[PDB]
Amino acid sequence: TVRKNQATLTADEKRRFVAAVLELKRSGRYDEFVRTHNEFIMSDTDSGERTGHRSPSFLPWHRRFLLDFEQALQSVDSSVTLPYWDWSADRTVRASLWAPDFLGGTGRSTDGRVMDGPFAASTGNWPINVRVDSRTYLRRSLGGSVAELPTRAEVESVLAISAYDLPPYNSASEGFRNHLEGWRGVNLHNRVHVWVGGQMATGVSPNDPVFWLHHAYVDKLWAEWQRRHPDSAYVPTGGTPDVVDLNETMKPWNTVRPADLLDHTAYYTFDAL
Amino acid sequence: AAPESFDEVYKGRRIQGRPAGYEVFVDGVQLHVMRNADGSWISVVSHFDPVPTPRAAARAAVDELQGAPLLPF
Ligand SMILES: [O-][O-]
Ligand SMILES: [Cu+2]
Ligand SMILES: [Cu+2]
Ligand SMILES: [Cu+2]
Repeated sequence: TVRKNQATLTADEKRRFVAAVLELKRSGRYDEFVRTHNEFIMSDTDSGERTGHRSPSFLPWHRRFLLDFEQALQSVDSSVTLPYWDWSADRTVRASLWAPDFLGGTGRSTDGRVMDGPFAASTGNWPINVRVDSRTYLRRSLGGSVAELPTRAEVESVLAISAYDLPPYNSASEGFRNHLEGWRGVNLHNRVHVWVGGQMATGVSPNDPVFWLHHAYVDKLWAEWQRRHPDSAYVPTGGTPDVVDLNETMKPWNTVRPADLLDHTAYYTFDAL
Repeated sequence: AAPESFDEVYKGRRIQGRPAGYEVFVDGVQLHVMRNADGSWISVVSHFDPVPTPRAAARAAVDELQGAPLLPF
């Protein structure tokens, strides 16, 4: 299983990825990923139980959630793997990611509606069902709410941070995890959600297929951090109320721990690391 | 200490907030909101962009909705 930079996919690989995503949507399986994600967005709190977000398990949790989604895609087409979007490099609306043969572009100005690509509401193939905003079409406003995606220099400043995470292990933390997540500092992952806009700015952000490509690159940055800091590892390592310690199991699966997900090569490799 | 309650018409939508942590409504439909450890707020329709107060989160939700009804959670 090799996870490839989206920019490098062949036309055939793009076609197969899109078709597998559309089939998960048609069959009803896609929307339950969106629902699970929103449940954790709403339940993870700074002062209470926190598992998928704003906590050290943000990274292993999304790594397992993406593995569940990739496995679902492979159950439709076994050749498909999740690509990643390096938003530090492919940083404009003219990027091939946003072309009509891949994810389609930005939303029109009046209502945010995406008007092209395979996920445009006009196709009839991408109903927005799990939603809070009652509108049922994919929406985006690329670069609308924040002017720029993060740069390679900003990403490197975060990869340089030695500590994986720090008490109090929430949105107030110093350390790598919270700077990558983006609640403190120059802001990597949260800012990309804000930059895409539309459903990507919400708790139902997996409604946009770019969600998976964004998180596949956040996941790659975790792998890059590990190679820069082989001496540094996940924390905390036991006994922390409300936080998933290294060897504790994680909801919703309950059968996996951060420890089981630190080494991605158990599951996939990257085109380059 | 919880923020004060509020009630206003913002961009033609009635927004209300009240301590409960804290509940927000847009035309009577409850909107999930959350407080961050540094005292900023977010909502489920603007989760990744902290704003200073629950009223600011309600107003960001009305801006996001562009006139559309909110659905309950
Ligand atoms: O966090 O998506
Ligand atoms: Cu998430
Ligand atoms: Cu709640
Ligand atoms: Cu995310």
